Amino acid sequence: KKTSFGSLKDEDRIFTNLYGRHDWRLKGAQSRGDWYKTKEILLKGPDWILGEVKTSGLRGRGGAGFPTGLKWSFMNKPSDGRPKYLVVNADEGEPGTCKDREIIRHDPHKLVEGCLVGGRAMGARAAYIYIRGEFYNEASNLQVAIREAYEAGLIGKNACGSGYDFDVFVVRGAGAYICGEETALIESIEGKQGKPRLKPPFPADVGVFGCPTTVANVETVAVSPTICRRGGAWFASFGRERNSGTKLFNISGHVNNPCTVEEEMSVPLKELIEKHAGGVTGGWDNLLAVIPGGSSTPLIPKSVCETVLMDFDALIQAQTGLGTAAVIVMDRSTDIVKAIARLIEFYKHESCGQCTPCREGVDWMNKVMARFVRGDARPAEIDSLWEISKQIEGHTICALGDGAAWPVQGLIRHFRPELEERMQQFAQQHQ
Amino acid sequence: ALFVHRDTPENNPETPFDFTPENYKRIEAIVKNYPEGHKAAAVLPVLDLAQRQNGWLPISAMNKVAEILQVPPMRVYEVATFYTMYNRKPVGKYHIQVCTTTPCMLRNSDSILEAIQKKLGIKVGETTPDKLFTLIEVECLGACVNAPMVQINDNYYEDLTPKDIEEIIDELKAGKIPKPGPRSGRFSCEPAGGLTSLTEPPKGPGFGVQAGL
Amino acid sequence: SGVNNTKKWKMEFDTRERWENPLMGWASTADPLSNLVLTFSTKEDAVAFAEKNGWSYDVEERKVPKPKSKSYGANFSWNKRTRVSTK
Ligand SMILES: Cc1cc2nc3c(=O)[nH]c(=O)nc-3n(C[C@H](O)[C@H](O)[C@H](O)COP(=O)(O)O)c2cc1C
Ligand code: SF4
Ligand code: FES
Repeated sequence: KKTSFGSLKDEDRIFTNLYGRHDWRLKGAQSRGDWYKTKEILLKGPDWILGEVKTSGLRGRGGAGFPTGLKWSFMNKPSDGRPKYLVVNADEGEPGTCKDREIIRHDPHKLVEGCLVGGRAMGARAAYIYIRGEFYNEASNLQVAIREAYEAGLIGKNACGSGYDFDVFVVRGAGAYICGEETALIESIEGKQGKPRLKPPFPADVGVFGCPTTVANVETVAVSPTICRRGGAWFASFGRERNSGTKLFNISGHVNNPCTVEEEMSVPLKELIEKHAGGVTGGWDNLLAVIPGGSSTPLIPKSVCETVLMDFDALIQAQTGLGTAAVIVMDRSTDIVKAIARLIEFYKHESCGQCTPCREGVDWMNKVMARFVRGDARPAEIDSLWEISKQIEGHTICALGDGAAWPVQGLIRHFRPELEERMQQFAQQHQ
Repeated sequence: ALFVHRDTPENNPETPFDFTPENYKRIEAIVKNYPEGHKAAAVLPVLDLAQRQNGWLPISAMNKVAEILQVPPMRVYEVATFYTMYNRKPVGKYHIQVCTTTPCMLRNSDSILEAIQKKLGIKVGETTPDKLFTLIEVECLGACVNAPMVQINDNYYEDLTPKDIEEIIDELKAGKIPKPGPRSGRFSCEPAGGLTSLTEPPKGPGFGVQAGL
Repeated sequence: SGVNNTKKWKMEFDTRERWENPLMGWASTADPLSNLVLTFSTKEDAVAFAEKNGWSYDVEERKVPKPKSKSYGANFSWNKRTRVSTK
């Protein structure tokens, strides 16, 4: 069995047009292997397609990491009279995360083909793609690719000459991070405020327009055709156990070369920064902390970044999570309190306001953290702030409440001395 | 930043608004994207369309979309106020939107913000006296690795320095349309200094396909 | 919404005249039973008390809220009118 992960070869990379150095339109994508033998895949049936996703070990790439094959099989049932839909989550709102953008604008035909194959596995009649409204130029690229697929018979009536009917629709957001939440996305497509629904019912029973629905991330949908062509076993030969496959990474912050790159799951975080991002600005020893999977994940200090792997289970044991695998690097000259406070301000601006612990609690944590930045607090407030975040976490309708509590807890967990020190500075300045 | 409406001479229910004949055909295609009996799903795309025609949404524009889709006006008012991309007050010809969230803040988006204010003379949230520009901070725009970045209308201008953004304002003042994308030495999201991946020629159709199709 | 004041039976007497005190305008009464309210576990206990004291009485049957069928999922109906236009 494999033991060390990384050094992904170019022949085993899925998004082979990540940087846009090749023609993104149909002609280029087909020449790179997209849309190949899709008819053969469709005619093998939904049970076969769902089997390959299950074996591949694929897990949701939107932030929660649920096993994709098991989740998609929820819709593998007979029709009860209603249409069935696939909703592709291209909202791409989590701060630090910009991977889904490159797929839409440079690899659009993998997303369109993934919609058809993934849509077949679920028995869905059409796919609605929800792309955030700020991605106007990327939404326009996606529409052009969709028209090309329609004009070649790949999607629509008798898709790929398969006897299966499939429409791909693009619907644009209007500026709301919460609409990336799976049920808040559905409510937005239906024309309401982007406010999450409680569960149950689950989307696979009552979804968009009250119909069976699956919400899947762009990267999750855009790798299924390759998983079917090359086999789930090939995909399962990467990463650790229950952390299979290749993964797109965004390295931003205080690195020499911020970039988006594909890499193997379970790659060491140190290796990913050094090999692809050109190292931490000022040398590895200048590293202060890393937010490894988007603003929703807790930060981790340099002493934990030395050996930590980049996968769902390795980061969970480091008291964080892989999330969207968006690495934000903070070197030793960062004001760590201010950086986290700016994240709580973001969550304050993004809360939908529906439910009490987030509508009131997140705003409350924002005010406390603004004072913590200046030191205008007492040390006893640190434990109060921890307890407040625990009242938000696990008590809200959606996970945005959890995603606002975790970054606060990560800060207090690893940088309490910096919090207490700053309060002591403020107290002496005003004595 | 007020979520109640008070009628004014330039913003009241009698304020003239209607879609162009061309925009009524676009609305028809928007409505057909959704199941019959759920035309309310078209509220977001149709309000956005009215904003593109008019530049902002007067209360009469919201009242018009409500009528065309047979939706209560209040339910249209809820969508307009909820989503931040809808402009309920007029904005300048160029709506500059600087990202200030942490990944961009770490790459000194403060300098970009300061440069725009210094060049235009305005503050965040204000419109220039000639009504050409409007300036606001926004949350993450999904271009984090290309920070610091701004969005002016539908275009992203990325990897900015104070000099770069100042030039972009100059090009806009002259009526020109600056090229979007990074203003640094790269094209999109690739590492600066040469690619660390995807340097082989991509494998063509059929590569690595399991037997049995 | 609390229901904790609808558990026990009560006995009250008919309301009689109240008039305004000429000096101060306070509410005067000549009814010694104006404030008399008695609590009972059951209707039978209240009726037994009223009989032995010789009071004519009226019994009103208890009103229990009818059971309801609640479905959150009904808010998002595909084809029924229960689909809500806002949340
Ligand atoms: C506040 C919030 C924002 C989210 N934004 C996104 C997003 O932008 N893109 C995404 O794929 N998932 C997002 N999610 C996660 C989705 O709710 C959901 O888990 C995901 O789309 C499921 O797809 P997957 O199984 O392929 O990951 C968000 C969740 C929350 C709570
Ligand atoms: S947790 Fe926040 S964003 Fe989620 S439903 Fe509650 S108020 Fe809305
Ligand atoms: S933090 Fe600015 S684009 Fe993401």
